[PDB]
Amino acid sequence: PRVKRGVQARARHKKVLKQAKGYYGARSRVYRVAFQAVTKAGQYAYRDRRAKKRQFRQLWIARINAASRQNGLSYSRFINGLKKASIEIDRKILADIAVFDKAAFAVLVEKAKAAL
Amino acid sequence: GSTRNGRDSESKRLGVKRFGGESVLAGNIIVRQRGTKFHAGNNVGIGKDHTLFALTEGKVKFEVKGPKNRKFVSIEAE
Amino acid sequence: MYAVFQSGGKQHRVSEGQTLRLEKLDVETGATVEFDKVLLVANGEDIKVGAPLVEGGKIVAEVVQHGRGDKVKIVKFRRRKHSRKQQGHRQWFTEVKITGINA
Amino acid sequence: RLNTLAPAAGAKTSAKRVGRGIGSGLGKTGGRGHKGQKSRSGGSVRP
Amino acid sequence: MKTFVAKPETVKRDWYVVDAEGKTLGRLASEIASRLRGKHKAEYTPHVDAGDYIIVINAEKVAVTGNKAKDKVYYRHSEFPGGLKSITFEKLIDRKPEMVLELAVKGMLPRGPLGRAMYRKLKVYAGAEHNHVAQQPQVLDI
RNA sequence: GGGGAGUGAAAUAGAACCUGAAACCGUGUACGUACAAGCAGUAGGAGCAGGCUGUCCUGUGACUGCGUACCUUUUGUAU
RNA sequence: ACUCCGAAUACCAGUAAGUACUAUCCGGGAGACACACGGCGGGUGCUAACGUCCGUCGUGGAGAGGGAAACAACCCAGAC
RNA sequence: UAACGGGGCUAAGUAGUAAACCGAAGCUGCGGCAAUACUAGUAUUGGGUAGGGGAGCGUUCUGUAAGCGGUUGAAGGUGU
Repeated sequence: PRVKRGVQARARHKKVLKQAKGYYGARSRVYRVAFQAVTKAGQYAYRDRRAKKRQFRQLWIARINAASRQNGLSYSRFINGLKKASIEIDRKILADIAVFDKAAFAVLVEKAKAAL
Repeated sequence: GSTRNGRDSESKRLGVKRFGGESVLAGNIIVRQRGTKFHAGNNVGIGKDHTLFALTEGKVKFEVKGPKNRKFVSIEAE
Repeated sequence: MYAVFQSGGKQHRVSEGQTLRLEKLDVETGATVEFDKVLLVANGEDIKVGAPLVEGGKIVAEVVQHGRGDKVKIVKFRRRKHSRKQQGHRQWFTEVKITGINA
Repeated sequence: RLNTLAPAAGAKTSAKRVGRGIGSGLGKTGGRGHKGQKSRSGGSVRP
Repeated sequence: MKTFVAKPETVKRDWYVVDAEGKTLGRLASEIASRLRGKHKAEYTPHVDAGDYIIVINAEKVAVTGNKAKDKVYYRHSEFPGGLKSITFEKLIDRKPEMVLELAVKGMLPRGPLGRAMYRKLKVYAGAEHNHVAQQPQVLDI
């Protein structure tokens, strides 16, 4: 039997085109360009799911360093202090505390200083 | 603008085929050599091309022997 | 008042009445869950810091829902080498509402 | 019962279909490799 | 859950006044540059200018070590053929005092829209005075 | 050529006539965009506008990080 | 392309512990037989070449990630 | 400019000492999937081109089917 490809052929093309909504120009209109676009978006999305974890930790460390140095200790010394004090609060939390509860951060800094 | 050289024979895969301590059956080639680089000792024959081979089963033994301090291949009973 | 606890492989600053999604827990929906590993409690200026854990630290919570997160698409694409691969992912979570924070 | 009959496990095996994409593992070259006589249509070598 | 983000609307930017007199250009610039980004704040958000307005006074009195006064060269190309222009530190301190420090800071700031925005918050002055009394700048030993 | 009227179950079934995709071209609305440098996305993210009622949904996306299409052929291609 | 001498290594074999689905054999199916750079030993070349030809090990090929500004082939390290 | 990646640096260079920290898709933690062994759990394993092997999705057509659904709306189209 002879198979016509139309109906399924369109469904594939449409799937990709729907994933390419919002891209500029051909990249949202034309299957050949959109496909390439939706692939590279997936590639970037894979790479960035990893690199998100790096970017966020850099941000926290930068913020903790700011707060520690306002409380008279370097980031490097503060982490050592906390380690020596057996305080296992993550950088994500520390950095949250540095913004939202400055006093608590200072306590932790004072604890850290004592351990050093 | 050319080389008078170019030539070389096929390598003849000479050498010790069974080293000290190796267990050999009678007939096993031990050494392939040109001349008697190694001499035939007890339980070792020598072919026309100076191939040393085991006349009996046992263990290959190399040994310097004699007034010229020549190397000898023998098969030791073991 | 807030506290910091360890659940999943992660830490969570949490206050009473806070819903939050964690890595799937082996608990039924509606259940109470008590998290033992509390790192820090803070009631105003009073800050209990664990070393590692706060001594009597317990966060109680209700299990709201176990769910699958919104799908992620994994695209692997090696250009010019005739190799491509796709794969979906929905990560399981447990939604918990914090009931109480014991200092 | 005509809707209930089925072959033995192992009895039937889907034939190999070359040149239907990457996922099949028989895309592009169809398992012929790259270039040369043997990759060409009608390119067999006499036993 | 989500890391805090500084909001361009809400971010509090403080005015400070720094005296450059007798300060190592580069060492001064690196501090100013970090303050303009707002690396000194816990609210430091990379995509937001949460930095601080820095006024510098006595920019013409900024110091430099070695024979850098006579050997540090500033280049500019006009984009006309053979359009490279050189000036030494000493000569640029005479011609345009303020440029020396501003250039220093500019290099140390990130490139692009936000970094250009940050630099806008640097107000360098050759003299001992500045026009931003109304902003009530705090003295800052940087 | 059209608009009414009328016909018809249907007239975006009106003869350029069943269905009526895509490329492509328009009008309208929301958001963005005239100091800003590159595979045009991605991870993040303010603001604005619609819903629903703000640790929601939808659209847009200032700003930041990262990021040289695809195929083929090759030792090796952003080339 | 000399040797009165003469290593390290490597190889051959045996004995032995521990670790490992290893080795081998017989069948079905291949693909490949343009390699590259880097280290080490060399020939060739100018102890030139991102040169060329071998030996051997690594990586690339067919390998992402971090470093080396950017940089297949270097350093670190193997991405359900 | 153009032989520090730039700014800039007289230490932010070079050598060293001490104690820190940053840093990867490495390791760990937490959740999940798969292959292969074993005895559902363990244990190991899951980069990949040529290529081999395994398991599927969907399409048209035949039976099942004069069954089942359909003008109280099929196919197709377009959204969610």
